[PDB]
Amino acid sequence: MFVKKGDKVKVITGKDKNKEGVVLAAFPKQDKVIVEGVNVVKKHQKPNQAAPQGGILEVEAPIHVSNVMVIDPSNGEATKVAFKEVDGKKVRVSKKTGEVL
Amino acid sequence: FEGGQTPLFRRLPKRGFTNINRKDYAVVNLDTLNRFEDGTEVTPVVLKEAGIVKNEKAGIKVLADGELTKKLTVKAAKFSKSAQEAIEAAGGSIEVI
RNA sequence: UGAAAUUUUAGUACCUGUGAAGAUGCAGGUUACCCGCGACAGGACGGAAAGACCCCAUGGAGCUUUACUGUAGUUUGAUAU
RNA sequence: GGUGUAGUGGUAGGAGAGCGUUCUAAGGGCGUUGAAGGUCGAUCGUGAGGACGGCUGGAGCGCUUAGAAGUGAGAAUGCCGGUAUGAGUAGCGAAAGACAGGUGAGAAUCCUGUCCACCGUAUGACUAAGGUUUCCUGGGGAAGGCUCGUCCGCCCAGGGUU
RNA sequence: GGUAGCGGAGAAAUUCCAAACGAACUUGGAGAUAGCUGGUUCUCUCCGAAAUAGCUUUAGGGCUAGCCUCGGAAUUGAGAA
RNA sequence: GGAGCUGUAAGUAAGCUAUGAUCCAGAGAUUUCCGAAUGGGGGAACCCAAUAUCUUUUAUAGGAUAUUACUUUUCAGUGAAUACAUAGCUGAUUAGAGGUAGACGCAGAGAACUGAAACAUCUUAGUACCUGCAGGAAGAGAAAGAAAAUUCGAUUCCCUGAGUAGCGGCGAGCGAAACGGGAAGAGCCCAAACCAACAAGCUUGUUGGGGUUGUAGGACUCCGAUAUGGUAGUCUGUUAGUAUAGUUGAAGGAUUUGGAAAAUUCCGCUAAAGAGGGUGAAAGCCCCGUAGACGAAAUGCUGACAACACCUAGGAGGAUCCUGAGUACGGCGGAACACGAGAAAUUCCGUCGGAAUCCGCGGGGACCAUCCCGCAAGGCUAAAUACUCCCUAGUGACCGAUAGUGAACCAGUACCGUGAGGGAAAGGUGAAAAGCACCCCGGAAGGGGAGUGAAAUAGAUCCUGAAACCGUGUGCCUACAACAAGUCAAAGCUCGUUAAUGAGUGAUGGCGUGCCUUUUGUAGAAUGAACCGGCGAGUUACGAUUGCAUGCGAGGUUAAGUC
Ligand SMILES: [K+]
Ligand SMILES: [K+]
Ligand SMILES: [K+]
Ligand SMILES: [K+]
Ligand SMILES: [K+]
Ligand SMILES: [K+]
Ligand SMILES: [K+]
Ligand SMILES: [K+]
Ligand SMILES: [K+]
Ligand SMILES: [K+]
Ligand SMILES: [Mg+2]
Ligand SMILES: [Mg+2]
Ligand SMILES: [Mg+2]
Ligand SMILES: [Mg+2]
Ligand SMILES: [Mg+2]
Ligand SMILES: [Mg+2]
Ligand SMILES: [Mg+2]
Ligand SMILES: [Mg+2]
Ligand SMILES: [Mg+2]
Ligand SMILES: [Mg+2]
Ligand SMILES: [Mg+2]
Ligand SMILES: [Mg+2]
Ligand SMILES: [Mg+2]
Ligand SMILES: [Mg+2]
Ligand SMILES: [Mg+2]
Ligand SMILES: [Mg+2]
Ligand SMILES: [Mg+2]
Ligand SMILES: [Mg+2]
Ligand SMILES: [Mg+2]
Ligand SMILES: [Mg+2]
Ligand SMILES: [Mg+2]
Ligand SMILES: [Mg+2]
Ligand SMILES: [Mg+2]
Ligand SMILES: [Mg+2]
Ligand SMILES: [Mg+2]
Ligand SMILES: [Mg+2]
Ligand SMILES: [Mg+2]
Ligand SMILES: [Mg+2]
Ligand SMILES: [Mg+2]
Ligand SMILES: [Mg+2]
Ligand SMILES: [Mg+2]
Ligand SMILES: [Mg+2]
Ligand SMILES: [Mg+2]
Ligand SMILES: [Mg+2]
Ligand SMILES: [Mg+2]
Repeated sequence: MFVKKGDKVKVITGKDKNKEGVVLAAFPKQDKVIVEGVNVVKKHQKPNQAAPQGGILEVEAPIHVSNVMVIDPSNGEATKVAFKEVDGKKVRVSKKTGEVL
Repeated sequence: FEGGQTPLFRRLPKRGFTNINRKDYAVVNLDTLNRFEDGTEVTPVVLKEAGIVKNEKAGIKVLADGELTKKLTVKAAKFSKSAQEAIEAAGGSIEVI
């Protein structure tokens, strides 16, 4: 997948449009991704998860990975991805510039 | 079916037979041949190439109903006598294949 | 606590007559405040069941026989082994 | 297109004109500023039927021409599903229970106890088959139990056959 | 344990053979056949019958004619009163 | 291949992973027990053994592994009546079993309902069913032919011939073939005469050589080539491709609405890519992908190319020999041929009888003669043809949850039945569980607030949410009235529209016996319907005929098949 854990990322669609953030986890079998600060839903929680009030948590729901646009780590302008065989090894590469990742 | 009443086919008699050696000839009635240029040679090959006769069943027979107006070296399997008269009178020539 | 058969819709009287010939429903006349409860069972040609009596079908099935046509077996002969 | 004359009851049935549904091809256009469908309207057309609005709804659908059909339902003792009717009616499936206490949100119905009644060549004790977990313990009362139920051969978690 | 349907068993009744046995049940041929009953869905307009003859192992079925409808055609306009 | 992975299936735990995981593909290993089940048995998924080695135990008992079914083929050893021997027995070997694909095709056996308006011949139908053999296809197949042309040259299949010729209680119905056109194309072996070798007992069994045919052929007698082409073969190899994993694969950002933009507007970009799908709504430019370009270590498959292997000869004579025997044929009885004994050729089965062989034999629809064509009684043979349990890629003027498979959901399930067997129902929250923390009533369920959410009258009976049916309230009317329950007129009362000779209700009066079916005729005491909703009946293929329309016109038109 063109998205991978440890990647600063821009969002394309949603109420959290134009926000940035990194990848906390990725679900390829759903083609979804989780992003800190984005889609922070308010979950009425029970205390069976070591939360001795039950309470109301705020946690990041997944996001569909097609609503996402990666960032150049050297430009800030968000881009699309190509795959290139550099040094024999296959890596992601920016469009709009040849920067890796 | 007439409701059990004796049907029309059953109350009537069978008649005749079929001759397996029957010769059924393809007919050309002498008004066609005003087509072809005088003096030429008419044949089953010519008639087929023109499209007049498509089925040379047993052979071409020529018959005289219409008026002939040409000299023609016609040839076929059989001619009728009136056709012979008309052709030979116009000035043609009968042959037989 | 909780069914069923039945059920075209129904604010479902009586006499006489009419009428697919025996009417809760049509007519004419009469009687009858509205809604129920318990009982009965005259009617709704009540329900149940495409009448088992009858007739029809060029229907079916079983059965009988000196009906027809055949046949398994039984018997006689010829021939082969 | 108009004027006149004459006609326009209708079954079986024949003929001709259509409305509507689904889909397709093309054209064109309408939809989160809310499509279809649903529902109410006192609307238009000779009829089949067609619009426009109000509320619902939440994503696909109309209009023109032509075409292809699983093309139109009120009956088939029709099929499937739903809900009525009878009707809160019959029935609640042979027999004796009463009381005090207790448990409990709640008790004719469960538990403990005392009297009482029933069986007793059995309504008792073994046991083959068959059933195949219904046995025991601890909880439960959603459903089942022809009532109820704190209870059960029901449900749930564990165990049990040497 | 044995007898199985063109059959078995029958102290024999047409009796029993897994809750209807004059020939079980099931599957297939099979959407059997049905001159028989029931049903057959939107509209308008034009016209509009018959229930008769003859024949029929035919009589509540069918065929032809008769009666209806539609299209064409021609003919000294025959048709009706 | 390159980072999340431990299925459905949440959730908890424990853990794995660039030391390259999960995942994907090829090959190999393990593969319990039943089942052909096969050591013996048995009520399948259980039991009990024999022999050899090894193991446990002080030793038994116990345990593991291997082998042990029957039948066929060959070989060997023993060996009865019975002497020789054979049978039999034992041991080694060899190849069969059984189910699939509810489909296709050869053979055996073989119905009836039905139609003939009854019915027996006949038809349905050599169908269904059963059984056997199978193969990817099978079967048929290289003329004892088709014809009448002196001519075509192996089978099969499509068109056509043709619904013709014929068959037929001359009824109902049945129904060809050849010619012609095409698809595909291929022809080969053997016995026999004779020759060489072996053997017993000059013939006669085995091996090899030879030789396969009809303008007759071969053996045999003479003349030279040692050739020349082909192959319907081989895990002989190589080579190339292809199937089974895959990789890459261009182009957009902002305004309005809105919860969300893919919609709207703005200017752009791209296209060997505007196929399709998904993405918070309808996206050419977000994603998967598409066009296009690359790629296989390993196992298969296909086709070529070399090696091996197998076939492959020519000209005269016919002195003599051979050229498929209980065979062809005939009689009787039956079948199949379109052909129902009929004038009945042809083919086949049973039975009985019973030929010649090159001056020979069979056919040309009884049969004889002439002519022509062919040479049986021995075998094989690809291709075009039929079918799909299945695999891959897909397509639809096919279905869209009473439809489409019986089954979109753990369906051949639950359930019914002793059993064979029959046989259901049941889909949709939301973009995302964010699925209602917390509070109150209550035993709980279930409600009410709060809160998430765009929306909760989207909260598990979850999108929409009709009707029947059950209710609540409210405007008008109703307790001297009989009424297929409406219609027409109409007072009074109450509301105010798709604003137009308005809506609702309705005292009271006049007229008026439901709908369907079937009937001479039904309000019907003749039939059907409890009601609502869904489903549910003149269609298609091939032909014929009539009309309408078009094209062409005494010429109008192709079928099959190829691209
Ligand atoms: K009564
Ligand atoms: K009888
Ligand atoms: K309908
Ligand atoms: K009869
Ligand atoms: K073959
Ligand atoms: K798209
Ligand atoms: K014959
Ligand atoms: K009235
Ligand atoms: K026509
Ligand atoms: K024409
Ligand atoms: Mg008669
Ligand atoms: Mg009477
Ligand atoms: Mg009377
Ligand atoms: Mg009246
Ligand atoms: Mg009472
Ligand atoms: Mg009755
Ligand atoms: Mg009756
Ligand atoms: Mg009229
Ligand atoms: Mg009138
Ligand atoms: Mg639609
Ligand atoms: Mg229909
Ligand atoms: Mg109905
Ligand atoms: Mg009562
Ligand atoms: Mg009791
Ligand atoms: Mg006693
Ligand atoms: Mg107990
Ligand atoms: Mg109860
Ligand atoms: Mg208990
Ligand atoms: Mg008797
Ligand atoms: Mg049949
Ligand atoms: Mg065994
Ligand atoms: Mg019959
Ligand atoms: Mg044919
Ligand atoms: Mg791309
Ligand atoms: Mg969408
Ligand atoms: Mg755009
Ligand atoms: Mg012969
Ligand atoms: Mg014979
Ligand atoms: Mg279904
Ligand atoms: Mg639905
Ligand atoms: Mg009075
Ligand atoms: Mg009053
Ligand atoms: Mg009345
Ligand atoms: Mg009635
Ligand atoms: Mg009724």
